[PDB]
Amino acid sequence: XAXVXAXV
Amino acid sequence: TXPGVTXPGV
DNA sequence: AGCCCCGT
DNA sequence: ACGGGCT
Ligand SMILES: *C(=O)c1cnc2ccccc2n1
Ligand SMILES: *C(=O)c1cnc2ccccc2n1
Repeated sequence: XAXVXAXV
Repeated sequence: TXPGVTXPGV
């Protein structure tokens, strides 16, 4: 859920 | 980090 | 080389 | 079920 490096 | 020393994160 | 970490 | 960006 977070997007800091992937954003799922 | 930074830039420099992007982000984190972005 | 890195206050490098995060939830819906 | 998920790996990313510039000084
Ligand atoms: C998003 O909120 C979120 C939280 N935990 C995860 C674990 C593994 C893959 C993706 C995830 N996304
Ligand atoms: C993004 O690809 C990414 C990878 N590893 C992490 C570890 C801890 C927090 C956030 C992260 N983000």
